[PDB]
Amino acid sequence: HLFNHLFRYHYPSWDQILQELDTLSVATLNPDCHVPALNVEKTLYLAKTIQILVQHRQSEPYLVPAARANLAYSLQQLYKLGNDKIRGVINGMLPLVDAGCIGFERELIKGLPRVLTLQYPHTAPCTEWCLSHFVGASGRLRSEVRDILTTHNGTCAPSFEWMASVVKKFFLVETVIYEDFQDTDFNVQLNLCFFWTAVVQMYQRCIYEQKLVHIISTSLTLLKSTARSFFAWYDLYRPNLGSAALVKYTEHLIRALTPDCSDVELGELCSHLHHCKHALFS
Repeated sequence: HLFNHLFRYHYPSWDQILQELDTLSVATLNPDCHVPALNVEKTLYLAKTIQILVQHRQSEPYLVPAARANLAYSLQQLYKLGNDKIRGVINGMLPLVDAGCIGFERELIKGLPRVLTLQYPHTAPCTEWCLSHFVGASGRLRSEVRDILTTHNGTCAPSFEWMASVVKKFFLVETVIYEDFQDTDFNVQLNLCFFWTAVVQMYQRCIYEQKLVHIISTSLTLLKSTARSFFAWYDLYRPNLGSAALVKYTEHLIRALTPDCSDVELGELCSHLHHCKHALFS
């Protein structure tokens, strides 16, 4: 479905945007306005898309803190259910995760496997790093976790509402016991710790790589090129769309768009583009 890719992925696929863009269709009275109306339809689609992406970038500084809060919670639950050598390792991780200190993600990398070994000393032996440390996880849970964390090699990254759908699968398992890892409530919290540790790494790179900034730029570049084709047609044929000043005003709004644009700007633009579309329908 349209725009559903944006709700599922905080960082969406540029190719997916291009593919949805080419599914758009318009139904005009006079077929000489079919292509101009399609360019408006595509400009409107990109305007609403960028509007969502800008809101994702507003929410981006809150992704890692939300992941840290969940990991801190599961660490506190493991602390309740733990001997003092497990509590000792947790005591070295929980303060860093809580405050977000610079080296917290690496202390999780080293500390969580040690907690796993101390709990199951006899049966204990990145996406694959996280999954290979899961204990007491069903085949369906492991497969869902992998598909969430697979970035398609930089191309995307899942939204936080999309993670919660998988988070609840960690809990709703209170029906069977693993002979090698019998402490079910320990397994749930430790698996969540490995899961959220991989989440943090995935988001931290998307932030460092400026994934959202780049896709907003390429979207804006295509928006202006698509919109220019419409105003080129308008200036050439001068049709009666209700007001020449409104068209020139709408063109000014697009020209004023910058990569640092606000969602207020784009929502305003969508409303005016919607009028040009209705006027092209006559």
